Amino acid sequence: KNIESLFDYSAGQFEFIDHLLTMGVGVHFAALIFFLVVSQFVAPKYRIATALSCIVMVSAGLILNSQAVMWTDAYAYVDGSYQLQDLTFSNGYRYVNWMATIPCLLLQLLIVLNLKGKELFSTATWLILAAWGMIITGYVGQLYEVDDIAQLMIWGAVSTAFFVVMNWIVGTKIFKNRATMLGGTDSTITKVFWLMMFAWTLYPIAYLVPAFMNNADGVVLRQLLFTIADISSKVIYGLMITYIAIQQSAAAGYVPAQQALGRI
Ligand SMILES: *C\C=C(C)/C=C/C=C(C)/C=C/C1=C(C)CCCC1(C)C
Ligand SMILES: CCCCCCCC/C=C\CCCCCCCC(=O)O
Ligand SMILES: CCCCCCCC/C=C\CCCCCCCC(=O)O
Ligand SMILES: [Cl-]
Ligand SMILES: [Cl-]
Repeated sequence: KNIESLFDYSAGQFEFIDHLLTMGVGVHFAALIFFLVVSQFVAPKYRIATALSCIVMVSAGLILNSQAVMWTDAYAYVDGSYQLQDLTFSNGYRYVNWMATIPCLLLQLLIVLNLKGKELFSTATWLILAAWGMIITGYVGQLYEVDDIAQLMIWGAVSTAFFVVMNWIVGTKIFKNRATMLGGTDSTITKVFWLMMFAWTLYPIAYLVPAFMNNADGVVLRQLLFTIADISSKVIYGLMITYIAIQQSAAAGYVPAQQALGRI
């Protein structure tokens, strides 16, 4: 039901997707190690944000490594190409974790914005349903990525609508709460928001890849877009949310944050 299943692969195409995914694993688990070690410099009121990037990290990676292994399971080298065998490879599983990981990353953004209590809980609920809305219509969407390109695109459209709207909540909260942020980070947070615009927009582009390059090289460009967008949405975004928590913690008098910064 997916375009991955339609083609045999050259050894070059096949090895590259394997390395892409394996390199993702590497990055997401090496990153996991970092937020873990620097969590001790983050003040108690921001420490969940870093914590939540650990979880993002172990969620991508788990999925990624599983995709890696389903890739070599599904295909074998037959008559000079890599050909599909008894098992299948799908990206089905990548949408499912975005059900899981997006809240996390929206939540860690909200936490560094200094949202508290009912505005935290309420913002958090709308966004989580908003992004849930986006993922699930696109998830259904890609189900017809071979059979019925009409649905992918209408399902796409329904899902972008969800994207636009979630994007709007987010940025309202970012520029609404900009002034609350300590230690320079009101400038930083606006770079965060644009980074999100960039990375998030790469996934729907992977989404459309079938309608505009339905062939084995589009399969490869899809996984390329995913790695870029995952690295950008998950890890680097993580990196940047952490910088913001450390700096606010030290601006707010958390001495191990003042010592970690001053130590560099
Ligand atoms: C790992 C983190 C993130 C933020 C993944 C985000 C995924 C999207 C922004 C996907 C958006 C899509 C849309 C808008 C339309 C077609 C189907 C998608 C869900 C891929
Ligand atoms: C900021 C995100 C960076 C993500 C790193 C991704 C690594 C990709 C780097 C170089 C791509 C060029 C490699 C050539 C593709 C070979 C094509 C083929 O085998 O058919
Ligand atoms: C194992 C798969 C192939 C990759 C090999 C792993 C080599 C790791 C290279 C960097 C991974 C990205 C994590 C970036 C470091 C975070 C610490 C920091 O700079 O703040
Ligand atoms: Cl605190
Ligand atoms: Cl994820």
